[PDB]
Amino acid sequence: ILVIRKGWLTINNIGIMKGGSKEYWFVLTAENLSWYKDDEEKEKKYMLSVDNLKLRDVEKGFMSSKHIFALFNTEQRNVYKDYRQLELACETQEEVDSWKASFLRAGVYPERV
Amino acid sequence: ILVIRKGWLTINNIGIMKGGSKEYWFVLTAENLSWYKDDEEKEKKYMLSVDNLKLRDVEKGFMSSKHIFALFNTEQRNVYKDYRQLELACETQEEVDSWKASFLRAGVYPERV
Amino acid sequence: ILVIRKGWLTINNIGIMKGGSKEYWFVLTAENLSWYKDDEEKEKKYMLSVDNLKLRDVEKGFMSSKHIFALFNTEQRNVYKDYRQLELACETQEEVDSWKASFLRAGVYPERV
Amino acid sequence: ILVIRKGWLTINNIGIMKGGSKEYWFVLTAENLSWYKDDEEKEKKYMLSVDNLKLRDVEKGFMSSKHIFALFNTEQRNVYKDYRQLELACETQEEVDSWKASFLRAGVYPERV
Amino acid sequence: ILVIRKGWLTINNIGIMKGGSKEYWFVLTAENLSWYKDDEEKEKKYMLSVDNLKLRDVEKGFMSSKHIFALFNTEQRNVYKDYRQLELACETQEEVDSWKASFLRAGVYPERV
Amino acid sequence: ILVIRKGWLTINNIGIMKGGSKEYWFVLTAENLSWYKDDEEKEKKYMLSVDNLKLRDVEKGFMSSKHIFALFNTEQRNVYKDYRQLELACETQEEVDSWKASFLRAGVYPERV
Amino acid sequence: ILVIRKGWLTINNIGIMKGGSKEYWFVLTAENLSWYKDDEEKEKKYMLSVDNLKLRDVEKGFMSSKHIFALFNTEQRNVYKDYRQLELACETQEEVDSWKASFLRAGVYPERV
Amino acid sequence: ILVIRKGWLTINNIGIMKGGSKEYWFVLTAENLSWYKDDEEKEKKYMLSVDNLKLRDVEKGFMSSKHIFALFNTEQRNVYKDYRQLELACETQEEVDSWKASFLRAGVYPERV
Amino acid sequence: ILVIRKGWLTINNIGIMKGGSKEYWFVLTAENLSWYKDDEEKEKKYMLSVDNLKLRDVEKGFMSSKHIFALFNTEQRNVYKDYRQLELACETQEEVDSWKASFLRAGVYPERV
Amino acid sequence: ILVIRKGWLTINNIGIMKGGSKEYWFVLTAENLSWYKDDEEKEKKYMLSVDNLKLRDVEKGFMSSKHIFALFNTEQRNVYKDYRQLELACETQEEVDSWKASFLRAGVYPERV
Amino acid sequence: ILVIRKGWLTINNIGIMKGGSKEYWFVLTAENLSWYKDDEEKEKKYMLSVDNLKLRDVEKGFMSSKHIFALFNTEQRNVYKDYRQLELACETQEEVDSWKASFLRAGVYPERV
Amino acid sequence: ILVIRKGWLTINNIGIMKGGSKEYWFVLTAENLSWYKDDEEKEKKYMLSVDNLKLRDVEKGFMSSKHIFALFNTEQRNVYKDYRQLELACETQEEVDSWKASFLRAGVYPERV
Amino acid sequence: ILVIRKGWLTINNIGIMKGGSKEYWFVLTAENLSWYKDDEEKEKKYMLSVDNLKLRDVEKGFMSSKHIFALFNTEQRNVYKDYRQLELACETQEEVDSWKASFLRAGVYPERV
Amino acid sequence: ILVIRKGWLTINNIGIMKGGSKEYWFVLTAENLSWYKDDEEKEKKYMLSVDNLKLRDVEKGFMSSKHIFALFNTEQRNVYKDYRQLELACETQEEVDSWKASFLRAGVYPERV
Amino acid sequence: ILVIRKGWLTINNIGIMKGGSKEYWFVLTAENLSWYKDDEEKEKKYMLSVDNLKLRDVEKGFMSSKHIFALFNTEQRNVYKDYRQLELACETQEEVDSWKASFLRAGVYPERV
Amino acid sequence: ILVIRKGWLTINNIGIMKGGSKEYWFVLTAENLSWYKDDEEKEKKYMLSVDNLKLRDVEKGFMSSKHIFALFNTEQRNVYKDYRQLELACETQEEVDSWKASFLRAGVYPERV
Repeated sequence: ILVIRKGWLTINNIGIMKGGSKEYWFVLTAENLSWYKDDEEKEKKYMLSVDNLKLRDVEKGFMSSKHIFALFNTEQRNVYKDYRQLELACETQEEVDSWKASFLRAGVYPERV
Repeated sequence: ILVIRKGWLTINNIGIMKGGSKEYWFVLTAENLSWYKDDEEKEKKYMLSVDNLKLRDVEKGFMSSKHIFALFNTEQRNVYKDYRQLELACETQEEVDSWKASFLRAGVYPERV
Repeated sequence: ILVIRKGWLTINNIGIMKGGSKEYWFVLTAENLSWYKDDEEKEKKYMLSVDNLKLRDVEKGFMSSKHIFALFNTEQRNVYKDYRQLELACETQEEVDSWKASFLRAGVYPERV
Repeated sequence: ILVIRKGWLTINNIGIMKGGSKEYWFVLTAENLSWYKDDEEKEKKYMLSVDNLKLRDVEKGFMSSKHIFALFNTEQRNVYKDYRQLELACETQEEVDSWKASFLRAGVYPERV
Repeated sequence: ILVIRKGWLTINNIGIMKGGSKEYWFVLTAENLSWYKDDEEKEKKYMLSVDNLKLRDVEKGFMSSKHIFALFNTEQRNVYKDYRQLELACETQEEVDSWKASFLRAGVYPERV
Repeated sequence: ILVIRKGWLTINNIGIMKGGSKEYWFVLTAENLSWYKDDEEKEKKYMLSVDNLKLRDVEKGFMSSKHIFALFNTEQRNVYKDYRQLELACETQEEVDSWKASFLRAGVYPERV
Repeated sequence: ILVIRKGWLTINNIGIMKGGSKEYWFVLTAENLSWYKDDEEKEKKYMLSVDNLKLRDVEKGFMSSKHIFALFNTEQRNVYKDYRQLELACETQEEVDSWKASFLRAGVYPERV
Repeated sequence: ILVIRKGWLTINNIGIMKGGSKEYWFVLTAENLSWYKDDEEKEKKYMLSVDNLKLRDVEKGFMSSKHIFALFNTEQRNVYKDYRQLELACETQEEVDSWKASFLRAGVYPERV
Repeated sequence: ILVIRKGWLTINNIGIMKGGSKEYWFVLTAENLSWYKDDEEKEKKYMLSVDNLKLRDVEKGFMSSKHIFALFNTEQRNVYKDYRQLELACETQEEVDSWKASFLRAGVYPERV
Repeated sequence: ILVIRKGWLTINNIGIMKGGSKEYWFVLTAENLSWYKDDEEKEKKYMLSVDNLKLRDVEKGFMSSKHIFALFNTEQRNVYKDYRQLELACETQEEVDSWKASFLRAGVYPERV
Repeated sequence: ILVIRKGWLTINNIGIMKGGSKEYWFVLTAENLSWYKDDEEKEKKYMLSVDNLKLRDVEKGFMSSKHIFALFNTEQRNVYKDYRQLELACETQEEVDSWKASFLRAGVYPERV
Repeated sequence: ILVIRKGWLTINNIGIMKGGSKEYWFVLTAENLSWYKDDEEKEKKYMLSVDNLKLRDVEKGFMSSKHIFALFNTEQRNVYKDYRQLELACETQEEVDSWKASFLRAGVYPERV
Repeated sequence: ILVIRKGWLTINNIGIMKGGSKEYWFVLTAENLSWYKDDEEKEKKYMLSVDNLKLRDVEKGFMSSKHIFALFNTEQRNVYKDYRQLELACETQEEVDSWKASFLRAGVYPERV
Repeated sequence: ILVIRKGWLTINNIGIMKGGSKEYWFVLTAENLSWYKDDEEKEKKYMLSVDNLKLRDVEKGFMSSKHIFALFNTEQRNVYKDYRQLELACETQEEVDSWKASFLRAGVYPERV
Repeated sequence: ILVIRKGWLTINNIGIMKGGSKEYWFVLTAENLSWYKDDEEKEKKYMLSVDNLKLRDVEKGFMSSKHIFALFNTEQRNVYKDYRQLELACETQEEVDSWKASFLRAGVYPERV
Repeated sequence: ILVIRKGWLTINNIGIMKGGSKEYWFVLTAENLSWYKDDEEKEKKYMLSVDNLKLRDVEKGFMSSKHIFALFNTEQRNVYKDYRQLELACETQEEVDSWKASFLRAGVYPERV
């Protein structure tokens, strides 16, 4: 497999008193987006397929620094587990645009309609 | 007693510098909703009666992941202690709908009017 | 690790030589689905890995009031023992619907009916 | 001095990376409102005079549980140090009304105009 | 554990053989209601468990300016000693009303008058 | 170099699961704004030039205590690294006005247009 | 403990027998106001407690461009040594105004002119 | 310390005597830009400090489909070895654009073309 | 909570109608003694509370090489189901002796033979 | 803060008009010595500060089997109320001796007999 | 039951990476020695009978401050669980002698032979 | 593989400012002794072969509670890595004897000579 | 009072699960030795008189770095509270000799006999 | 993770077509052995996994003063590239001996010569 | 400078309530032994000259795992600051011998006499 | 950071034009030696870096009872101002000797007399 990008991304919507909102190490390929506990890639948390994934800018509206985008399955109501979208937060819009650009190489395109 | 459901739920409106917003282990029966410190059910925090309880979706409006619903007493201004409603937060709307469905089995129905 | 839900379910496809469809106490986590004789959890009949499990709606089933669904391993014939699929029943449809939302959370998705 | 009330109250607007938003033990008399680190009243943080103090409900608007009121000096732009108002947070509106009522006994009345 | 409130209250129903109605210093927590001779807390007259206590409005009472309310154990004759109910008085109605909100917080609810 | 001002300021938009929103010790001169880990000025985090910097009040709108202003480069889309503006938070508006005034001495003027 | 501000100020009322008005390096905290010969802080001329200090606008002063203000102990004749009040000057009015906001923060309020 | 990004890039200006332009695996942090023979990171060809580096658009370059950009030390002739500038290429423009946003984050800004 | 020991033991007194004496996988904690069909722990035959259990040496037993000991509830007839005592066997005496030391640790003491 | 000891002691010098010498439940800390009617601690007769207290052996006392010792304030006439010294008795000498070691720990030293 | 003594004591020989060497709240009566997590006596850790208990000074030899004594069963090799003796540590020899004296009242006498 | 024993054991001689002296979950078979981070056996720290292993009681001499034994290779100076022996600590001698007994079943015998 | 010395010293024999072995800020004068929580001397822990104090080297024998000396009262068995000696630990013998020398100036001389 | 040692070693068996035996900068951890051109670590020639590596004394070697040893994979022909074994040399025997102790620590044991 | 060795070593005799016994990153050359906070060598704690240094095995006698050696100045009573020797602890004797060997290359020889 | 010692010392070589030898209050840390007019620390005469300082015994000095020593910068003419060396005096030799041990601790070593 060819790696399109590896980097840190905060998972914004899968956090509470269980697993608090954390930052994971993501590895994007043309076929999957996996995340690990750290860049040593010793503990893998999940491997999501890029099939039917689109990208959308989340409700960044709340006056906070975090810049959010979200991946979703156009052929399903839930992207993974019982989540509608996988929200991914970054520190800047530049970083978000940067990642958006990498996703195009994986076949993950901006919201269809 | 027959248990309708046991699971974790975050108490959203009973938290501050005293007891911080925590997640408790809830046990729902046809007659009560009790919560414990953990699933070992060794330390019981409270036992609330299902009498006159209705269910309502809380001000989820704040751009956050938490999905909230709330239980209330239709024959009283306060559900327990000095709280108007008992706010219960979940990670997804699916989880909230899931719990809403269990409550119907306890006689706790969506907001009357 | 975290328990997703505990609740009673009827196993609809237990052999004649074991009473037939009986109600058992289920415990679901992100890794396994275990069932006990009761909520005291002194006797665990089985613990099935959440791995490769998918979920399907069982064509009505017996001539009863039960609403059925079933678990099946996407990669093999039997799901556990010599069973093909584990048939679960609920006296109500919304009960089946709340459990379907919980399985999603453990990663057990529908389809492949 | 006669004590009108002693209890815990969260100081909402005097917190950051210095002193984080904390809960202090307040002692209200007819002439002052002092706060300590704890109910042992060993470490006194401040003693504010009730002279020219009025009371007002703070921007509780943010979808959170905290219920806030605030004290201010009608003959000055700053109540203490460089703060416009002293924001005091509680867990319920009942608790806030409860404290509002105690303040009337100290000569601290609801916002004049 | 956490102290809900400390403040003076008049015990309206103390026997002739103890001065009659005297003012005592109360300390309320989620577990007990204790009263001292004064705010130095050197002499505690009593500590009553918050268990099974409910609250009722006392039919005006004596021919005075006092506003009365009383505590009574829902499950027994006497509330403490040989008392039936503990009569508490305040020179103002709002004073009684602020204390009623504090008792709710300890779980002492009204009715059963 | 002549120091115009030294003091603590919270960096509001450069924080996440990496470096959490922190408070640093800032040293402003007529030519630069540097920040250190602490007032001992042993660990320097950065040195920003005052060239082409303007000042603007950030989206303080979110009902919180923090009062924010932000510095930006009028001849560039990014002030430093990949940040549009450097958000600096204070406890009061007085503190913000206080710092605004110091910036004028450095040639950092309120938003041009 | 926390340093509120460090910056140069001119002491306007230093005796003829000490050069006259000289600029010194000030360090303000919530407890003291100290002044050094320079920003290296090798020689501290004095450390004045923030206790009982108040602030007044000095009637223009000398026939210069300096904007003056002064510190005085509300409870005594001299503020330090044999001084009555400590006269501080700034070449600009806004400079005096930023420092006035910092003193407020240490609790040094105006009036008593 | 924190890894900003890992991804393949083509070094466009490698000498004839080393295969010519080859693709290498880059790792960027706030301090260095390192390149390996591949993503297993067993052989690091070089580690270049982010210090004094700036970024320029390379005048199209060869007669190919590659989009080029280059790194150069603002304070010296060679960027590494005897190179002047390190030419990096991407088959797409948006690929170059995502990497430019990542370099900004490490402090490598454009211009000086 | 803490697991004291996991190891195989033969239950010597299982009824003819269940194969007879079979080896099961035991898990001992300070609260319970559970036995599974094997070390994968998919099927728990039983979980017996450590409460009131004592330990006795079983008068040799069958005409075999097994060394037997048994658990019995000091306060009742049956130890579990309709059993009186749970007979455990080991092919060696030291094996029985190591297990006796582990039970002591869970509080199961000898005597009452 | 830390409780040094809790145990019954007989107050030997209680006035005729209070039953005479009665046994009370004592609680000693490094700051106070409190006595209750019993170990439930519902009624505290008194709380005496450990300040300036010293300890003396009481000249045998009454014609009984009690071993007496007493507490007295080194700086005043009465130790509490109108008492001079608080006489404490134990049926055994070693009982008095264990309590003397506990008082030392709270700083109440012997002598001044 | 009559309480001989309540106080804090460190359990010296039941600690490791499981439960670290802790200090518990002990309650000694003529028939048992129980210990709790704290002086609120809400969580009881154990209740040991005083039957056949003797007392002995442990290997205090190690140059440390802790002063140790130990209780043991003369009619058994183990006092509780799999422990030979229950080691109890104190801060001073005085404290140890103090507790030794209390034990005599419980029938726990110094080592027999 | 047949498991002889699973349980917790403290590794006494492989700890310092790197990995502090920890407790691991050990699994002993007839051919190996492996240890994991916990009883979930998800993270395996090491797998040691039982070949040429003998057992010896370590320098328990230091007046501490820990009871130590150690495994060693008779055909080598080092048992694993650069360690002479693998020291394993327990809470009691009973626990140590208990484990010694299990080791005999693995072919690990008491020190040869 | 004239201060002979101020510095940090570890109290070696007054520590356990209550107050752990801590380091305090000591102030020695010709008449007392006081210690505070820190060098700000805001929280005073104790003030010991130098009357009848001698100095002795404690059981430094235990192979540790700490160098210990101890103060004692020659006219008493206990120096303060229920402690025989006040053990003070230092990092080097030089530091201990250094402090010994300062004590001579306070009238605290090496062990008499 | 933890670095075991960093130091120069001569690779004795580098091909003629690479200068021959050259000295390289080694970094050993419990997982890999990496070598750089120098101690600045800008160019890593290789990173070899500690897996399956063993160590042997190389039969003197060349007619020089070098003391040689070599690393070889117990489970394969080549250790890295087309090498069979990695020959390492030191000008002194004790130098080889210190490195052998470090490899043991990473688990590289001798023999299989 | 040529580096003889870099690695971690615990400083055993410079630790207390100030800087606790820590592990530092040491860099040994033919002329100095420096230590840093970590292997990034960003924060240097000290640089000691190898002049007149000898090596000696410290009082390892205390039954602990740590293996200690110590460096000292033969022409002085103190090696650095007020320390007689610089104690360096390791996990094994092998590690200590390993480091001893490296020191010989620096001119640091075993204790002279 | 940590204060090594605070104590009075006489500066023996202060010029005639400043009273001559006066006693000042010294504060020594591992970085600086500061002296104040007194122990209130309101006026710091100077703060000298511990850098390059060494210590020498001053050839008796004046015809007095003072024991002198002096600080001098090994790398320059003056130690502070136009002084060459800072002469410090003590009325006793042991006083000088205790201070010499403290300076060592800050790294100020003797010799170069």
